[PDB]
Amino acid sequence: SGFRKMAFPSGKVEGCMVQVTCGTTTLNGLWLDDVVYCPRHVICTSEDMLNPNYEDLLIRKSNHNFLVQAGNVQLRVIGHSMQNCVLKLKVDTANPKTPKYKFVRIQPGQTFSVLACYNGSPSGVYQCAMRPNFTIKGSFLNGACGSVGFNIDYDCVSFCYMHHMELPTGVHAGTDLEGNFYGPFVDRQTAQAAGTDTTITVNVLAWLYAAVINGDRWFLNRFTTTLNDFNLVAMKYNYEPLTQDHVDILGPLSAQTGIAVLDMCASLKELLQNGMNGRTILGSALLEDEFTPFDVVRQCSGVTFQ
Amino acid sequence: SGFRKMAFPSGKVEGCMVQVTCGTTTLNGLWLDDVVYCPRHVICTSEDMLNPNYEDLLIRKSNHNFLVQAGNVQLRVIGHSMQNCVLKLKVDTANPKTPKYKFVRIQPGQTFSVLACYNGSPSGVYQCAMRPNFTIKGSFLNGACGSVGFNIDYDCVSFCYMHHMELPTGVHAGTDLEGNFYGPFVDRQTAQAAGTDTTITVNVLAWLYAAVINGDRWFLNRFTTTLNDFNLVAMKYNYEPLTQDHVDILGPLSAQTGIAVLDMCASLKELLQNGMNGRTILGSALLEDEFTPFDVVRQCSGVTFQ
Ligand SMILES: *[C@](O)(C(=O)N1CCC1)[C@H](C[C@@H]1CCNC1=O)NC(=O)[C@@H]1[C@@H]2[C@H](CN1C(=O)[C@@H](NC(=O)C(F)(F)F)C(C)(C)C)C2(C)C
Ligand SMILES: *[C@](O)(C(=O)N1CCC1)[C@H](C[C@@H]1CCNC1=O)NC(=O)[C@@H]1[C@@H]2[C@H](CN1C(=O)[C@@H](NC(=O)C(F)(F)F)C(C)(C)C)C2(C)C
Ligand SMILES: [Cl-]
Repeated sequence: SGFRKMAFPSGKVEGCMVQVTCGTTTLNGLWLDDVVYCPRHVICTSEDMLNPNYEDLLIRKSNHNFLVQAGNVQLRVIGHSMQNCVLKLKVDTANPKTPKYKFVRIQPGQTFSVLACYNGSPSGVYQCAMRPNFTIKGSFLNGACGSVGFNIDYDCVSFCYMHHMELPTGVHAGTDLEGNFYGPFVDRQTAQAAGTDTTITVNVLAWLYAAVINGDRWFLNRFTTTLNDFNLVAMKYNYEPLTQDHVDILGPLSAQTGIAVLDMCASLKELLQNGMNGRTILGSALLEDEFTPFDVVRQCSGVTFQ
Repeated sequence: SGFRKMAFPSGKVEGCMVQVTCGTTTLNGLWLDDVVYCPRHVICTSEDMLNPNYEDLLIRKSNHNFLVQAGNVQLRVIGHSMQNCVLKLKVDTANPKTPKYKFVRIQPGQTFSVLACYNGSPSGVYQCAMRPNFTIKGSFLNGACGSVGFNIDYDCVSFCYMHHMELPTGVHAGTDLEGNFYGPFVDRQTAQAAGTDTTITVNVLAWLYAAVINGDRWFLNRFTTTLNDFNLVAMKYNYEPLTQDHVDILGPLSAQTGIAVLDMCASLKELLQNGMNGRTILGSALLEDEFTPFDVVRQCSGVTFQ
């Protein structure tokens, strides 16, 4: 029993983290086989960043201008290119600790673990969601750029995020490992704001199933609703629409608990309209929307990774 | 910016996790040099556990009765002994991935990362506090016994917890790595309950400093209090007393923000007496007491580990 915000074990990713220095700019890189991936603004000075011509700044750089260190070992850069907002430094050594891996672009609503790094060294690991507005609620100081987010499937590390920037309200924005930004953000120091966020409804229902599984059942009412009459109430409280796909994804938790998805929707509708009257669910006084149906199953069934 | 419940990178501990089977009981072990440490109730059947004579059950076991696997490799047990509630299995292979390490018994109030494991395989990592009542608010299913909690200091893994049991209310109890229980718990299936818990005051103040650092300042009032007049109010709300030691430990955060500890105590006193009137601090609608002053500094200054 118990329910915690739980990250993936970080060991497979720790073995891939390096320090990339270009002039006076240092940040983190990801060393997979004989390539180091980092944010392309490693090639900027802190004033270049107002409006940089990246293609131009890169022209002016030789392989030796990039200092890549993996612990006390310097790796020799023998090639360099730009793929969207990500630099690729071909190095002369294949990473012996390269795990089995994939590059994935995740969808809004999906979670991942962030391995926060400074100077190519891991600081800590936490779990995040890709928000409907394509931000994450991260913890990153100056130096964390190039930190990555990932999922583990048994032996396979699925890289989905590389950290680039911090937006007003202290939320974070970055790229997939092909260097395309999540959401409309650009890698330049200008006025950018997150769209208004929404609550990830399917995730709140998954968390309510987690509460039932752990014995926290006070909020279950005796009613049902139609999908249509749920999504009208949801809309008022800035909850994203629940789709039939979402209902199908909640199938396992619904079957395990014997509570129909539309019955749980009836309980969430009452919580949204009446609030929690000072009660908690799984220790929390606010509805949680950063656990996916898969995250709930993993934690409440003990799925492991090699 | 941002503030997250952040675990230590788990890679150093992942390399030490093994599966220990004795008959029909499987759980996790910690492989350091040529010793595997596990909970001693690996030697019980699920009915032995009502009231086991451990010294007796162990007499009856030969080295070959313990099946230790590290991935697809079987490790040969060549010796076995009991140290309090922990088994030590001497194996014929020193763990090549043994990190630099220590066994520490932590104090109530201190945090650590748990690497939750099933069948010697890591499931996930999360951060916990040793509660004043010597429980942790963990996430553990059947199979998680032998999972460990740890701190990393740069290169050194400080092992402080090994998981044994689950108490009423879904909280967790276990031992240091010398096999002595935290709190009054015994490794037998009987009626045991956690003492009433208290809130870790020094940790709530550290979290309030984290909020100020991140720009969440609405709760700062214009008043001060004496330590004595704070600890009287604290007592009503089941907060532990704040000591001068606690005040000294909050020194760095106080200096960084320019808010005297006794001024922050004045702000916490008002929050306890008036509640939060539906406002949040760092995204939270309840006061958080599972971040130490050190945890706040680490996260808000970017301390890393090799
Ligand atoms: C990242 O570059 C880094 O860690 N570095 C060490 C040297 C470079 C850094 C991470 C940021 C800093 C504070 N917290 C973080 O996570 N990213 C940037 O500084 C980022 C680079 C410039 C401007 N960046 C920003 O993050 C800025 N944001 C914005 O302009 C905006 F969000 F408002 F749009 C600032 C610094 C204002 C937060 C570029 C985007 C190329
Ligand atoms: C642990 O043994 C384990 O993971 N195993 C796989 C085979 C053994 C297990 C972990 C528990 C189970 C549910 N969640 C957990 O974290 N620990 C025990 O089962 C533990 C063993 C017996 C009885 N144990 C208990 O945890 C029980 N608790 C209590 O009796 C008490 F807390 F109320 F006191 C139960 C099973 C009721 C939760 C011993 C303490 C030796
Ligand atoms: Cl909360």
